[PDB]
Amino acid sequence: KKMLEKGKQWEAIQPYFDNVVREAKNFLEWSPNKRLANAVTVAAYLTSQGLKTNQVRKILDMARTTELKVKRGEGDIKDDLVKMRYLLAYTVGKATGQSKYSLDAFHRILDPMLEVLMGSPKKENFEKFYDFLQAVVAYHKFFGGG
Amino acid sequence: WEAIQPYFDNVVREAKNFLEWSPNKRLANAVTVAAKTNQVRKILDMARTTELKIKDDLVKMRYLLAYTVGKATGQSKYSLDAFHRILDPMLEVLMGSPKKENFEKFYDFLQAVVAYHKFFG
Amino acid sequence: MDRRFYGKIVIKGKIKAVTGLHIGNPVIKDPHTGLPYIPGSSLKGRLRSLFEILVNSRLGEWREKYPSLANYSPGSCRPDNQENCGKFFNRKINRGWIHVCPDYETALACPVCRLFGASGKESNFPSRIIVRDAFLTKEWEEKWRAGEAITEAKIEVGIDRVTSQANPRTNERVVAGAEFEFEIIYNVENTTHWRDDIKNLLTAMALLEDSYLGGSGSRGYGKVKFIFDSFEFRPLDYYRTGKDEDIVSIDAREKSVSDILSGFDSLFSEVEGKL
Amino acid sequence: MDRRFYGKIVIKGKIKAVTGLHIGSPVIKDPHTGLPYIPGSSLKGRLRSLFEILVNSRLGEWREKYPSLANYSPGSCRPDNQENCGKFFNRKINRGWIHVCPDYETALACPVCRLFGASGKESNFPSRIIVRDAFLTKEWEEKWRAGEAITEAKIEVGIDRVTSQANPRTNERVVAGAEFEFEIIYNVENTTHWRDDIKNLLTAMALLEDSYLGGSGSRGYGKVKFIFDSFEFRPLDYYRTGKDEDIVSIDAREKSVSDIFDSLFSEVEGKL
Amino acid sequence: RFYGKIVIKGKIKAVTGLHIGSQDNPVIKDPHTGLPYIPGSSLKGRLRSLFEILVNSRLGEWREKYPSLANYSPGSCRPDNQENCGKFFNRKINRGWIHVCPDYETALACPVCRLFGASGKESNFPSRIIVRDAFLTKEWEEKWRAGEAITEAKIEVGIDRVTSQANPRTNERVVAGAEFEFEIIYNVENTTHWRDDIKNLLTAMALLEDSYLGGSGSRGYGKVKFIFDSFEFRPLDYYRTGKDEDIVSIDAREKSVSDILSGFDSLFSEVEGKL
Amino acid sequence: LGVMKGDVDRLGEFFSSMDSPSKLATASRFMDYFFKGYIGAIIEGKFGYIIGDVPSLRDWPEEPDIVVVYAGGDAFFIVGAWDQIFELAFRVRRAFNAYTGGKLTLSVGLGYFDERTPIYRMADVVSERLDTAKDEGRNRVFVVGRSRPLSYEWNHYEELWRTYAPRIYAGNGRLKGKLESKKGLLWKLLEIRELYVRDPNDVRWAYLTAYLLGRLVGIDTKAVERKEPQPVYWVDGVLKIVLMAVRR
Amino acid sequence: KAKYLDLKNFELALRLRPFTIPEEIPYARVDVPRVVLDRVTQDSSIYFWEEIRFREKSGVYFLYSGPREVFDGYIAPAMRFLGDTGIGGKSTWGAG
RNA sequence: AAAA
RNA sequence: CAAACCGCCUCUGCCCGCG
RNA sequence: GUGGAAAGGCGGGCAGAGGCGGUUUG
Ligand SMILES: [Zn+2]
Ligand SMILES: [Zn+2]
Ligand SMILES: [Zn+2]
Repeated sequence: KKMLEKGKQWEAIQPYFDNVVREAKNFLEWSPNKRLANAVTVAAYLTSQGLKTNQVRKILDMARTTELKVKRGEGDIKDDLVKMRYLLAYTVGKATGQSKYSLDAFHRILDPMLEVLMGSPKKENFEKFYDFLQAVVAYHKFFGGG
Repeated sequence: WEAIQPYFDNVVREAKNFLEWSPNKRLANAVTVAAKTNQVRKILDMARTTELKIKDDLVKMRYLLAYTVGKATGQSKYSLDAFHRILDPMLEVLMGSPKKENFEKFYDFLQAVVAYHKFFG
Repeated sequence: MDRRFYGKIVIKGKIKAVTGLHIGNPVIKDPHTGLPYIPGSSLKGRLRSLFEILVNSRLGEWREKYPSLANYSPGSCRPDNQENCGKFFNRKINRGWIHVCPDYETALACPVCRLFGASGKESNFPSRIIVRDAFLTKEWEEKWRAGEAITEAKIEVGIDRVTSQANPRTNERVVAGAEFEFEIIYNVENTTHWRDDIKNLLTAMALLEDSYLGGSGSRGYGKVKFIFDSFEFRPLDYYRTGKDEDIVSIDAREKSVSDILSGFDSLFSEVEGKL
Repeated sequence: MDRRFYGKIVIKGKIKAVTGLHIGSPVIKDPHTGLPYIPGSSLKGRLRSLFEILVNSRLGEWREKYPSLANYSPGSCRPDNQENCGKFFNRKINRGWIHVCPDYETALACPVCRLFGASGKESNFPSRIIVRDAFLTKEWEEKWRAGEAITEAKIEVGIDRVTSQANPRTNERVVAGAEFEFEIIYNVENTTHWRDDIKNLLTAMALLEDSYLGGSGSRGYGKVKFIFDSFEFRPLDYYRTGKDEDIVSIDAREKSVSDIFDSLFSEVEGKL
Repeated sequence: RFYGKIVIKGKIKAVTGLHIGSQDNPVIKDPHTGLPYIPGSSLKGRLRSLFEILVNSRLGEWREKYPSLANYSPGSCRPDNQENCGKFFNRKINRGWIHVCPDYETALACPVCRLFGASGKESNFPSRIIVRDAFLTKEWEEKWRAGEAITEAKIEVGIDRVTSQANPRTNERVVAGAEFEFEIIYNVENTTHWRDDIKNLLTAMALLEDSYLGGSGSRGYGKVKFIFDSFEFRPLDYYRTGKDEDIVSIDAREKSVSDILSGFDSLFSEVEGKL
Repeated sequence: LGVMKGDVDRLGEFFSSMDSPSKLATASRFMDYFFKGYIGAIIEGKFGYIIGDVPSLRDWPEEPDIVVVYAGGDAFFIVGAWDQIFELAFRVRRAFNAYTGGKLTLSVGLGYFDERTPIYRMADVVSERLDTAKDEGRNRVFVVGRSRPLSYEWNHYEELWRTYAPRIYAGNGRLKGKLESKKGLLWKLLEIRELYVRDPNDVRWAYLTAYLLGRLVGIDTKAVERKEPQPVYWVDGVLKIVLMAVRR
Repeated sequence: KAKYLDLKNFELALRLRPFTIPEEIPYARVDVPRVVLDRVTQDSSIYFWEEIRFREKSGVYFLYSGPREVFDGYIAPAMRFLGDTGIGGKSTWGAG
């Protein structure tokens, strides 16, 4: 559906957008094609709104640090998982604007996939959020937003 | 919301030293504190100077913290009652301690207050 | 064709920013030592954009002296969409227009793209000056150990024109008098015309001290003023003996207008003797 | 014809990124430790590229000291697309021009090619220096382990000359002051000319120390400094007995223009 | 005859990236799994080349220890295109010139061909080492099963000396820090030659510490590093009866320079008592 | 150097069905005369009304450079200019479909060798790739060497080349407009093709293609109805020819 | 066409019974390119070399009949000797 | 070896 | 208590030599 | 009493040229 993201796709791709998202209130929801299948529809109706794109890469660098700590970097891979929660809303706690409604389709999917990691595996239980974190960015570039 | 103000009061009674909690109770108290902005910039900019560099800086930071209620009078005493309450226990222990540890928890709490302040009003 | 090497004229000194400066509301700073710095790209781009203006609006006094300016005319390719026409600013970067000669041996005669360098599709004239990132001087290292204000937070209000409403915000800008330490190396590739490039670069420095550097500047964010320590020459024979066999121009007090002043040919005469 | 071997002068030390240091790939990083590094390709090809132009300028003034410089005359072979003619820059790589001598007996007397080696058809000269990859030092492994930033993301812009319309981009560069540990091995294949090769390598090091290394460079992204540790000799009998029979030059606090010379290398002269 | 087989075991550490190639340039890999490996021929011939150059330096100084180096002059036979005219690198295989001796009884006294083997005509002295093929240590198969990259892809470029034109190529290099597991089996055929053969083999290994191993070595692709585990003597009686008679020297933390002098008077005192 | 072997499949079943010598003699002569005679007339450049659209890298020359080593009862062995052999394999298939009524098929193993290579190995690569393209399906073509967790059908490749090729390849060794100076887009897609052989089960190869075309893209259970391989796997032998015949 | 039958199938086919061929060969005939470099100019010359490269658990075996003192005095010492000097081929490259 |  | 934009483009991307 | 013996896929090649974090707000 390359022609979807039409102008009413915000009023079309929010049929069940947050229900199954809140049903994925842990990280390891479903290893299958449901990850990519959810990750397309998440970015499918962000694109009709603004979604200022390049305010994400601090989480990318932080996941790189935690991934170096997967590669025998540090034994404590707990503090950087909490530092994302320290920076979870500071962005919408800094300045607002036109693309805030897409942030309404971004903040509701944070705490389902962010309150999990206190008693989690540090190396494991992490790759599926790590895949949803990139497939949304990827298909959002592919629909034409960046 | 009288139960939350008692919850914040009991958590500040449990907020003893600068090593407050291992778990999210730092963030869980930051949510309850975040539930102004230009009056915190005098300490949020003071939070910058504790990273690049010493002994008198803690005394100056405590004076700037007391300066918040030490500048504004009138009806700004009930809403600013907890501002002296949670933070300063997490600074009195830091006198006889190295500057490389035991402060980052206070740093993360002090800025997770502000990090959830504008979102949660 | 035929790139050569004769020496490296080295221009050291300081930049005494007389008025508070803001490159950047966070000023971009060195991540390792905390302190701000003047970048090298930020100085080179401001010297180039304050010199393409000198060239473009005066195409009479230069085109006999620099050939291959006969392909241009005072203007810009902003209205139309051609990359190569009679308008001067011929390259679109991605949304802005900047003069770059698209050939090697037109840039070898151009007075802009023969000193500041040029791009190209398989043509690519590389530069002749290199501009290095100016950190502070050590007399601001010693002023930073005293815990002093290397910057300041200025508050510049925005007044509503209808409702008479204020809307203040904070800029964060380097303190006045903060004296950064520059380094500009001209790379002598031809002994015929380096008078042109060095007088041309000092012209750019005079038009920079006339103008501002970084930030808005219309509101005061510039006022850049160079203070020279030592022009040098460093011939080829320096890089083979390593001695003190390098020609040193001594202008420890003089000014950028005074160095370009009658006496350029008097101070550089040892460089003229060595070529 | 006649490759010999007397020993191997080893140069060790540190490379000081006095300004930021860009070598693109995002700066390169080795895949295992994750830290950035400097390759030896990026460094040999920048000592070479400077000593090239140094020879090209003095191309007529040496041809009684270095023969087979008589067979060149300065410039490129681009205005007449031939391989080996009177011009100095006589090899096409893909579309660009580079001086490599085409034979063994020609390149044995080239000053560039007896030190950085050559190639060719029906003859081949191999190098005498080995330029190894330069990883971060022992201090900066741990400055990385202590949590510091080892790289930065710098943001630049491009301003329209007429309307001041600005167009940003992001570079990613090693932070200033970062220090990498290098090694350069000159393989003493002839005891007649090792002084000239060590002195030409120091000429290339000095020209690199006034120019940049990688990246934009004309905009400040270079500025490498060479902090010397040890010239060593390792003669032909170090490798057989194993005993510490190698001659060391004491230069732990000197400049690359301060080595360049008779006082330092006197025992290496006497050991021949 | 035959008196036992000395087995040298240990590890190789690719301190810098290791590149060998498989005819945008791949490295050579096991056709079934897909992991890289260091060939035995690529290691053996590099050792032989290093020791050839070392011997060619010393054709005047070893004529009394090793005879039949008196039949050779230091040089090469490429200009005067007659094989074994009298220079050292006397045999031409296809287009290159190697020193390989032409007989048995001249190669029993030449220290290269006594160890590495000669070919001749009607004669054929076979080698006396077996450089066993080198595969990744099981730690680095476990890192291969953790999804970690075991090779990289390094992009290099060639650059015009006047116009700075990029001309890029890619090479596939093994990740620096890798570990391989080598074995070198020396055949004790004559009990006089053993000291000198193992000393020459360790000399050839120690020239390889300061040289490289395959690929663009002077651009920084070698830096191999030998980390010994143990030697074994494996006597003649061991292959007869199959008990544990073999002397195991232990040198677990020793380099090849710490092994040539430290252990050769000491860690081989037990083996000289059994010959 | 393009070395094509390849013969008629299951022909012994066809000759074991003739029920007189007068019928066998006709069938054997026609199958003989296709390879003896009507294969050189192809390489001259005839019969284009019947052949028509083929995967071709260049306009067919007047005097092509192809050497027929053998062409006999059912088989051949043909060498030549390695990217005129490519058009000739599909052109001979399209003419053998027409010479028969469609009833018989042929396999082709292909090899692209460096010009100065021993001939036992140059023959045992192609003779092995013919058994590989023959024991799979007996209507196949081994287009190019390929990695997998290998051959193609004829009509499968000629349906691919209608689609994937004319959007990236202009003609005579030149790519399309503005996909020039994007040659690295064509090789790195074969990187994204090679995260599929490393694991066909991981779905990471879809968003990476969507990212790289943003800077093939989606999966279908039509492949996963019976676990046949995805469409990112059927692009090696279509991109790889265009890369080998544009500037490598 | 098939060359090697499995032990179970082979005992089938000795009695002229229907049998199955294995669907996998335990090795690969690969030819590695090697090179010969002269010591002065590093000027190369390729030849190719064929070898039998085995899989992870795969290998080769043979069978022995006859008495046990011949196996115990001759073939079993011969196999411990030839483990460290191979069976044919470039056994100084660690092949056999 | 599917009549090379 | 910061209002608004711009958040990468331009060019090459394996060759010469052994069979 | 081994289809064997001997044989470094390697020499040379800078991820580079060009680009003000900037325009307006007492
Ligand atoms: Zn110009
Ligand atoms: Zn040369
Ligand atoms: Zn010999």
